[PDB]
Amino acid sequence: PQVKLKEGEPVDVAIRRFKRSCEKAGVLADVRKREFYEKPTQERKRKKAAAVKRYQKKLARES
Amino acid sequence: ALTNADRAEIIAKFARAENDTGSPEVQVALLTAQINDLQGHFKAHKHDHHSRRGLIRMVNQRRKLLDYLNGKDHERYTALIGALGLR
Amino acid sequence: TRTVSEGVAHIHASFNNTIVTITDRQGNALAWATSGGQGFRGSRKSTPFAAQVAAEVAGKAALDYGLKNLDVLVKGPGPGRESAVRALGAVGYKINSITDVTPIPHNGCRPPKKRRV
Amino acid sequence: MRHYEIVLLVHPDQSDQVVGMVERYISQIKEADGQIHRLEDWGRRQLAYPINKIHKAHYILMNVECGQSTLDELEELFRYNDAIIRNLIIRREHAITEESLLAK
Amino acid sequence: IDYKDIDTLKQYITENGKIVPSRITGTKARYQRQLALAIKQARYLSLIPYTD
RNA sequence: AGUAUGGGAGAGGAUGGUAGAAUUCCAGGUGUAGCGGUGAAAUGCGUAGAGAUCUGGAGGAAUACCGAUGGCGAAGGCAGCCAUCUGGCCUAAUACUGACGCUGAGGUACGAAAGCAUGGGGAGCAAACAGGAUUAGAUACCCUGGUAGUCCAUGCCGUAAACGAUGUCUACUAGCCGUUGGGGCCUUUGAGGCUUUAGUGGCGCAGCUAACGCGAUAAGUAGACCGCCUGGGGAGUACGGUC
Ligand SMILES: [Mg+2]
Ligand SMILES: [Mg+2]
Ligand SMILES: [Mg+2]
Ligand SMILES: [Mg+2]
Ligand SMILES: [Mg+2]
Ligand SMILES: [Mg+2]
Ligand SMILES: [Mg+2]
Ligand SMILES: [Mg+2]
Ligand SMILES: [Mg+2]
Ligand SMILES: [Mg+2]
Ligand SMILES: [Mg+2]
Ligand SMILES: [Mg+2]
Repeated sequence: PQVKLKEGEPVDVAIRRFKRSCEKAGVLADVRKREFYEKPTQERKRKKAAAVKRYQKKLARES
Repeated sequence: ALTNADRAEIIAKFARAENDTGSPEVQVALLTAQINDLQGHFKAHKHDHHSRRGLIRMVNQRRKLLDYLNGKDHERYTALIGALGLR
Repeated sequence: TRTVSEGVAHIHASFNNTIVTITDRQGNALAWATSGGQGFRGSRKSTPFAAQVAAEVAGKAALDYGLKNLDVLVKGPGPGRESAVRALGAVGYKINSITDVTPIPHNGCRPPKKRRV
Repeated sequence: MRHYEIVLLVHPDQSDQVVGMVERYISQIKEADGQIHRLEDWGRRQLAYPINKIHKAHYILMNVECGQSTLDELEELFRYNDAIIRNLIIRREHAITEESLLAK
Repeated sequence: IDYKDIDTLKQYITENGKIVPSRITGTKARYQRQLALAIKQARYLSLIPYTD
């Protein structure tokens, strides 16, 4: 955040910069997650799947 | 709590040979010292179930060592139990 | 009556609705408007077009007090975050900065249950 | 006995008292026996966030070799004192005595 | 890694004030654990901010 | 198999304290209309003035980022920071006792969540329950409220797809690639490369298997002790007994 505007900065470029800053921050993902409750078993399963996928990606890259 | 000094005193008192640390008597004396020490803590914290397993392990080890000593030598076992007032 | 040199814009963006509030620094609200306030009764309340229209109508009222420099705080995940800022730029206000203010709990209260449908 | 590190914040208004404050505390430790290894005055500093509607505070660091009862007394005195705003007690193995960063 | 050396700690905080994962920095796990502990202590001592 | 002496890692356990983020409620300042929610609506909340915004308080519960085929624990399971009490594990070298061991019928200890007894607490969520919807019907799915419960202290209960669907202990049998905690060696421009241990993962020869697959963390080759099964229902139910 805190995207200050230059003297001649067009509004569109500032909007794009704010979009990029928000995307880098990742706040939207947390806000989406907070909507509903994830039970411990479901989150453990999701993390296991994510780890397996990451390891597969690393092995594919190394090849 | 028991410091290195107390342990050294116990070992010296029950040592049989010079530099002896592994004889049954020394091990039983050290275990008895620790078991007696832990009584105050377990009186203070009665729901610490995780450390009572270690306490029970010490008790079982003492029982095994005493049974071994009795089988090896009866007089030594009697003297050890008399000194420690165990049973 | 009051003359305010600089102002702040608040965007309560939601899936259902988008609310625009205009305030002056140190607090106090000068004017406000929402999608449902000017038509858009129903699902259109969520459309970004309603968001930009609401922002424009709010800005038009805000001009009455007299101000030329604005700051934007976007607080919500709803569609209309870009629409409101575009409208505020179009109406002629100078935006000093645009920031995000959406809250985040550090494991606070339990969120509601998931919707099975 | 045990080596502790104590970093404590005090209010600017009572700043003139700090010179006395530390002194008395040291005396109490020296009453039992103790040892005072480090004592650094970082000075007034702006806070990263307002503590009790206060934007600046004076930080002071101490390193001691004290007993349990003295530590408890120090904790109680810190808590009941109104001048100081928040303290931190960290047990340290061995004593560190050298020019500490952020000294000046 | 101690709470005192605020500069090194700042060399790993993010603009929002969050800790950066080891995957980006490339640091060792033990170093990361002490790094996070020092950040939390300094954050408690109002030397670095909790958030932005 | 065990003991003494130096070090190291860790959400292991018990007690107390304390920090920041957020939700709800309360009081106040600006301000005037709606807000909220759904696929769409409606119930509901609001001109004794809501929603939005700012300030100051109350209370309960849980610890974003770090966070990871990561860590610790016998299993159940353990996540902010600080102190006290305390269990186990890894690692180096010496010095000790000298088979002191393994398993284990009965027995005994601990044991998720739900539920029970007494006394507290109650933010959020939420069985039952009351309304609004959809439908042919709606005892549900969806929406608005909401009680027990979820939290604490002292006890009881002893059950889970309590799962790796794989009892414990011991010796041996190609290799390759990761990662966590240590030991040793070789370079150096201060971080890398090799080995050795104890964990934790992905492939894979021989061997085994009905097949799928397992494969030094065996479901391979052997030994010691225990538990269990004998077609599908009836039934983990009837009678007796213990709790
Ligand atoms: Mg056994
Ligand atoms: Mg049995
Ligand atoms: Mg019981
Ligand atoms: Mg409901
Ligand atoms: Mg308790
Ligand atoms: Mg069963
Ligand atoms: Mg389980
Ligand atoms: Mg399983
Ligand atoms: Mg089974
Ligand atoms: Mg086998
Ligand atoms: Mg039959
Ligand atoms: Mg029965």
